Amino acid sequence: SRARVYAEVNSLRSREYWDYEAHVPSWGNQDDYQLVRKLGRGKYSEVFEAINITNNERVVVKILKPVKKKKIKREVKILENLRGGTNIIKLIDTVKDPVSKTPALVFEYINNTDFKQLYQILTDFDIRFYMYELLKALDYCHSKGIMHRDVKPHNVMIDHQQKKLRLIDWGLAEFYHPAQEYNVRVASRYFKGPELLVDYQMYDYSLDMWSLGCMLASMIFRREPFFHGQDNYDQLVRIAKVLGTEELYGYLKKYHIDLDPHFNDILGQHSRKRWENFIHSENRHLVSPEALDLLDKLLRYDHQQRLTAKEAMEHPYFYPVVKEQ
Ligand SMILES: O=C(O)c1ccc(Nc2nc(-c3ccc4ccccc4c3)cs2)cc1O
Repeated sequence: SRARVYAEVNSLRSREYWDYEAHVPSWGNQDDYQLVRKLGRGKYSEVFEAINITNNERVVVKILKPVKKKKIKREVKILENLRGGTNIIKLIDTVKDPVSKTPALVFEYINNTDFKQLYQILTDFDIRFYMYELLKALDYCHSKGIMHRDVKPHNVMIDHQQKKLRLIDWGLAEFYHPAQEYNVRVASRYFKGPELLVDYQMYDYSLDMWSLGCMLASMIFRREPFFHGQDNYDQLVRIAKVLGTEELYGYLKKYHIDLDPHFNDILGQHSRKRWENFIHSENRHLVSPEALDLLDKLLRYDHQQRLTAKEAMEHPYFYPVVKEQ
């Protein structure tokens, strides 16, 4: 219904801060960048490793499919507002081809290790450390009035040699305003919070905390993704088989949420499972009472009862990380 933290923060700032449709970027010259290799492609972008020929810096250039002017302004304005944020990918420049005017965003380079390889070799401390660092990015963006809305392993770049983490891909991110109805077609299937799956539009920063919880679960249990739905309906079934169906119905009742009747054929009845049920010999060294307590406080149906990024960062699970830092 309303965020527990940072709820009014955008209303307390100048309208210019959040009125991205009115934002006028300064578009530099893309000819300063030499594209070296394609790193990947999205629905509305392609990403390249590049060199800034004026200073020989290695960077990443994200070329935007320019038919989305408002969405471009949104991502640019969000990145500008987040500049300097802890563990948020640094926007170095906003550029256009000086002839075609196709826009592109220039980011700091991170030599990331692919999450499928990485998650197989993480230690207990590593998970604590990387989760803490990711939480710093989420607390920062939430404090800046912004929901990421696409938290997932692919958007969390980790250089495991230098121990650097960056939260990337702000193209689905949005400004939080109390009582605003948001599009539920955000996030990757496996990371969608139950609010999205039940078409509850008055969500908030806590959506990102569900997604973070899914990442935590996948890391400590070594099941990636943790909730592996085959479609958006089955995704909720996978969640309910862990969190329970009675607990789902209590959430829906609290918020007066209408459940699409296609769920009637597929949800079944499921008891809440104990998190200890996911422990076995291959993951036992990554699981502790602290880890399970934290996870249990993240992967809750009720978005208002999930820990905030700060509350999570504050949990005993991270004490070993704080003591080292
Ligand atoms: O969008 C942004 O904010 C953004 C910022 C920095 C950044 N840097 C980097 N990306 C990659 C990478 C590697 C393999 C891939 C496979 C499929 C699809 C994409 C892929 C991206 C490595 S280093 C990428 C970004 O997308």
